[PDB]
Amino acid sequence: EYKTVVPSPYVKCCGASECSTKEKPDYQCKVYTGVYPFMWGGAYCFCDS
Amino acid sequence: HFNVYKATRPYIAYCADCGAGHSCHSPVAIEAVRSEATDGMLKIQFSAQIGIDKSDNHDYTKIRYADGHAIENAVRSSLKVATSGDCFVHGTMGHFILAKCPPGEFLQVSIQDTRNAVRACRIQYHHDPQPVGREKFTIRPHYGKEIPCTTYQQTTAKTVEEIDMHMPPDTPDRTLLSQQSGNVKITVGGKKVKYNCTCGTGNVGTTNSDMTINTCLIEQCHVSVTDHKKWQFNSPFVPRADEPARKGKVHIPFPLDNITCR
Amino acid sequence: FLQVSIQDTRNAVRACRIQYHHDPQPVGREKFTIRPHYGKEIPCTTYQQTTA
Amino acid sequence: QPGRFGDIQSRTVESNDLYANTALKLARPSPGMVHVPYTQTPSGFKYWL
Amino acid sequence: MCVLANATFPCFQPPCVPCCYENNAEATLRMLEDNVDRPGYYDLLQAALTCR
Ligand SMILES: *[C@@H]1O[C@H](CO)[C@@H](O[C@@H]2O[C@H](CO)[C@@H](O[C@@H]3O[C@H](CO)[C@@H](O)[C@H](O)[C@@H]3O)[C@H](O)[C@H]2NC(C)=O)[C@H](O)[C@H]1NC(C)=O
Ligand SMILES: *[C@@H]1O[C@H](CO)[C@@H](O[C@@H]2O[C@H](CO)[C@@H](O[C@@H]3O[C@H](CO)[C@@H](O)[C@H](O)[C@@H]3O)[C@H](O)[C@H]2NC(C)=O)[C@H](O)[C@H]1NC(C)=O
Repeated sequence: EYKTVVPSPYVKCCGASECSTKEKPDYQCKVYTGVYPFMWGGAYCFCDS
Repeated sequence: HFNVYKATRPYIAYCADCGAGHSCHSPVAIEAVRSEATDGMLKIQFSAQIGIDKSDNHDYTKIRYADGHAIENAVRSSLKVATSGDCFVHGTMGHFILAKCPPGEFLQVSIQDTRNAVRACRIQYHHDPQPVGREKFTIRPHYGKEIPCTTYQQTTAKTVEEIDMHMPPDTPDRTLLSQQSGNVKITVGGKKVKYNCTCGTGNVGTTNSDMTINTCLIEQCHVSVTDHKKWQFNSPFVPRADEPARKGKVHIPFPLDNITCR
Repeated sequence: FLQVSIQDTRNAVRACRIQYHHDPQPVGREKFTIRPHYGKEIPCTTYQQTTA
Repeated sequence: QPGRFGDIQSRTVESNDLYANTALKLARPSPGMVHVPYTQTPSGFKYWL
Repeated sequence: MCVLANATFPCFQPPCVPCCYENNAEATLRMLEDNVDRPGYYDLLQAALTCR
């Protein structure tokens, strides 16, 4: 049986990040745009979009 | 002794439904559940480590649970794990639990808050254990064979297992902004906060004392507690701080080992 | 079935039990049990707490 | 093939190389959330069992 | 066989003995995070958080 590993997301505030390829079995990586995350105390990443 | 749990803290994650069908961030969020034991014993994983009191000392009564970038403790009693029926807790250490549950289609874990308020979190899980052998018996008899199986053990010695820990991110909080009259106050108490207020010239950086910007309202100022003195966990529900990750290790208790059934 | 009960003044249980075949099925095309953390938003109906 | 016996294969128990084909696919996170959604075809070994 | 910037000391005897965590928690954590790939990481962990 396999076991999927999901590292914690890296939310970048007021900027952008690029995908990096790696030699891992069935590796997958993508970068999304326009996220405005929320946490219990509030919403960080001051930039709205 | 060794006491690895003095560099580790409980964290607040997101729970799909908190026992009432509504969603909110609870300190008892359930991570992955492991059930690779033949006899049918689960290994749930909290987000609030249990068995160690607030002062990092071992204790069979207190459990550590995070509460708004501040750790409290709760009595080990009232820790109830359940499914369609009601489970029996076998072991306990750190984040992990051992249990034996009747068949059901979900499970929740819950324990009282400081104010005797239940904090719960239920995850969808299809549980249907089957005993080793060629008969689907329910409970062991007083006369039978001895068939080998596997189960989780209570020992917490060297196990050769991994959990990744990473430095907690800056937690945003808006309860520290106090707008009095054309000025703001930033609360203290041991939390070195970060701020970024785009009101005039540069007003960014960290601090350990009360400040006033005296220029604008709170609609631009922000606070982010930068607690950087202890590993927390590498969970998908909590963001990351550095682009190449930092990572760490800590063993898990309750390794798998061979026993025999009847 | 279902039953409702609550303690009396003398701390005695007072219950009434009625036969009722309960079997809910969630709105949509899947017979799930607990809402997930990733999904769609299908309209439904429910009772609200207001007393207006 | 994903979902059937042999979705992931290893030349030996201790061998470092691994071949994995389980149709892992990432999705866009919901607005105002931090969860890293993903989908994946179930294990082929647990099905073969 | 652990390394600290330009130290290259054996992991069984870290230079922060004793009470590496109590003297500096952040420094201990960042030292540990730099030796995750080393085979001798666990000896360093055993030595860093052990003091009476
Ligand atoms: C504090 O918060 C302010 C809020 O605005 C942050 O300012 C923002 O900084 C980013 C990065 O420099 C700016 O993005 C830039 O946008 C221009 C287009 O105008 C683009 O050409 C650049 O390549 C870059 O992407 C962003 O525009 C700017 N905000 C505004 C309203 O202009 C500031 O970075 C924050 N500082 C810290 C330390 O968090
Ligand atoms: C329950 O008991 C069974 C049988 O004793 C365990 O399976 C056996 O586990 C041992 C682990 O030392 C295996 O030995 C290995 O053999 C290879 C052969 O080259 C060697 O290179 C390794 O260094 C290691 O010594 C053994 O193959 C394996 N199977 C048998 C004996 O048929 C099983 O692990 C036990 N369950 C546990 C510990 O959870």
